[PDB]
Amino acid sequence: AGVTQTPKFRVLKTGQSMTLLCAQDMNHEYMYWYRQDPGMGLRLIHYSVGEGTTAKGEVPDGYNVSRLKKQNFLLGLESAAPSQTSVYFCASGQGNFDIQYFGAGTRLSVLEDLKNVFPPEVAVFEPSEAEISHTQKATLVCLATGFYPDHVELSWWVNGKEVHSGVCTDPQPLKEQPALNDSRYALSSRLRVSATFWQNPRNHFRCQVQFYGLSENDEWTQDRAKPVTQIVSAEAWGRAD
Amino acid sequence: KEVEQDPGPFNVPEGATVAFNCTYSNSASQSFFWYRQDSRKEPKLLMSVYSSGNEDGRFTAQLNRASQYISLLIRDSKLSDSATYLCVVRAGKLIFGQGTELSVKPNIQNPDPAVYQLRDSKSSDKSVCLFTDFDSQTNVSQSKDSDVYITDKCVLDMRSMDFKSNSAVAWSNKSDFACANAFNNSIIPEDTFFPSP
Amino acid sequence: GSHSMRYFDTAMSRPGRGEPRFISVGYVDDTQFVRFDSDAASPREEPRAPWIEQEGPEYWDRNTQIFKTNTQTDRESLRNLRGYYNQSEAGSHTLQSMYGCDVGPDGRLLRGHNQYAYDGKDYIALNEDLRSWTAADTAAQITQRKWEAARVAEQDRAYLEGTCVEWLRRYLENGKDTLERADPPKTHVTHHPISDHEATLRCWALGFYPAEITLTWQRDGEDQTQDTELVETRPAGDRTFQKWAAVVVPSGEEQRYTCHVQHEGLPKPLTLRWEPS
Amino acid sequence: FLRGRAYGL
Amino acid sequence: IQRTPKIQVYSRHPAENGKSNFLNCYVSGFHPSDIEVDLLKNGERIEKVEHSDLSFSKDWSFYLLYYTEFTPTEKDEYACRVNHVTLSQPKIVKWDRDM
Repeated sequence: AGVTQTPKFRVLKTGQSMTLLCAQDMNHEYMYWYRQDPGMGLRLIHYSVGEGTTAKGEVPDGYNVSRLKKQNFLLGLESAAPSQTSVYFCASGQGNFDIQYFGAGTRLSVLEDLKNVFPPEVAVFEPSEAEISHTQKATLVCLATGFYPDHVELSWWVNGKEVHSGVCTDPQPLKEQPALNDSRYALSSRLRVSATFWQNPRNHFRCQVQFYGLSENDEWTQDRAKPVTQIVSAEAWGRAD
Repeated sequence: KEVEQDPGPFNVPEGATVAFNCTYSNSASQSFFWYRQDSRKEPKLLMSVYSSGNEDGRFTAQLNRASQYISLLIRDSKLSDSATYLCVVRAGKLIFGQGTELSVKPNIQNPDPAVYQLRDSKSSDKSVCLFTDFDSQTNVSQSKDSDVYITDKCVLDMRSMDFKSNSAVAWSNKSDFACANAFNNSIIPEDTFFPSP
Repeated sequence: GSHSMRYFDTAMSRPGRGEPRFISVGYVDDTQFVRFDSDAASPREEPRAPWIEQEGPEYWDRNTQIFKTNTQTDRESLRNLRGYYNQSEAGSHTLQSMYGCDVGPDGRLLRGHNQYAYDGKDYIALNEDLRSWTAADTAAQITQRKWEAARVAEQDRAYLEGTCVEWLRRYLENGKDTLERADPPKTHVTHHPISDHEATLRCWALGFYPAEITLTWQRDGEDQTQDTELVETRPAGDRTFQKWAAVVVPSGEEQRYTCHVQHEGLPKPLTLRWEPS
Repeated sequence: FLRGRAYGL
Repeated sequence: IQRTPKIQVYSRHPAENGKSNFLNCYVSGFHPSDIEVDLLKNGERIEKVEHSDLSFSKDWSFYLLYYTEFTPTEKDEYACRVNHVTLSQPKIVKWDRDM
């Protein structure tokens, strides 16, 4: 149920090949493939009004598409290359160019060379002794850095469970070295709970950063450990002292 | 051109209300649609106007096809409403609008602006400077490069306490600075804490 | 003086061999003022009438657009309908429609119109309150639910109560020379007898503009009908019409009557008289 | 001026 | 559903003796639109048999005018031969000067 769009993230080397899957349940005859760049509007690539057929909007490029079956619209990039580095939204809906329903979107980053892909370094900062004995509260900061591209998910886990009560993360990541465009990124989050809930060494705070990077079928001759999709995170206990 | 929408970041107070304005060059357009895109995700249909005016329920949509005006009304604002509000015009083949951001500011009832220094974990204090409890009125600006970094504010919402608050981060690899000289590029209020110890 | 603008939509579908043909003609009072067709017989020779050109590429370009997107929406229709009744893909079927608004000269909207017809048989129609539908059979009831949910009624009305109207008065203004005009009748009667005692004295015509040319074989004072063998109006080609009735009066009480006509623009009636003139 | 029919039967 | 087409053979401009005219065939009120129309000078199809663009009536039925350019005489006989999905055989009808 809904409009599923896979995958969420994906890293490409110029000239490589990938294909985005957009599948829907509502039996909609109408589907769409949109491209949205940071701060830029919604751009129409192709669309299909049926189980065959296909159309324009902004095609002269490495975008082709197939509606073989009705449930799903596939977007294929034959020979990838910048641009095509963006966020894609597929959308469907009954009615021709009326109300439509978008999927989660696919964040694509195709790089000239995968030498600058790097996993995130996560760290957690224990609260302030002052803040505690002043606001009768307690804040934990989390900072993930050095990651590229900006394909990450941040989340706090207390006692193993997810938590949104008193959480807050930067809308967008911060460009560490704005001197060059292809610069690494960095992120921060806050988690504030009462003081009386903090200094008890029986609670496990866990800031966690999911990283979406490289797969397997990518030639990596660098001495590094290869920026695979993984999980980087840091933990912190209730320092009663 | 085509679809002309509102300027930039509108900072409407919590309980208050907001109205948006959208205009279209093509006078003979047909149906209109107010979508809502939470930075940074997918547009979610919010309002649709096939006629003159549409309600349901906390959102209103006024459409004068004569003056070419389509408006969105958001009364009793929640801190959640904060997002870019796209405006879409049909007529012919559905043209999207750049959009109109919108940040609902909370009502910091008991503000006591301060800048603590959470220790860290573990070796080498990266000097994290937590600016917080500063009323939504006070705004914070950017910093510099070198080896220091700042992050624009961010709202909490300890719903288990019905208390909202602000916050901002500022770290670096020992330049070495502290708390009193981290946010030295903004307009600080008249009660901001700087506990030296 | 009483005006009405309506479009005649047509989505006749061809199976396999080619593609579905889509036709959309426009009228004003009765004036075909534009024709769209998926089969563009020669580059945009799609008739446009005179008083619509002054509308720059602006209007026509936007208009020609709407057509395509609609023809794609009635592609869906053709294959949903086929599904409702479960019909093979081999067959060929037809989706027709008439939507348009009538207004009083004062400029106010009187009624809205919008009907559909599948294979010649009325399928669904927008009611006089422009907010409800009237389903023919159980299939159209499926469509009804669809549009009730989709608020489609509201959309159609939005049009009929706006664009439809706000462009009718305009079409009447720009093109007043042809719309709010009339035409010279011209109806040269003829004798032409036949066998024995039962002959014929058919009238005739060179046309007018509409076709409500009422050719009645009167009879003293009571409108005679039985003694008449009239045939349907068969236009002509020179953008005019004809028609003729065939009275069969004896060769003794022949000219005991004269055929009339009556028309539009002309002030007082032109009571005609059968008599070699 | 044509009508923008967005929903099929 | 399916309505048989009305056929009517006739001429336009002052239909008189052997001279110059057009002559056309007005087939109306039928369904569907798939119809076949031929004008026959002595029983054989004539070239350039233009026809009007296809529109329909307030009962959905279609109507088309299949015209041509000709020259009447005294023994040059013409007819209109129409075919439609509703007819087992193609119905043909003759021409009459005044009729």
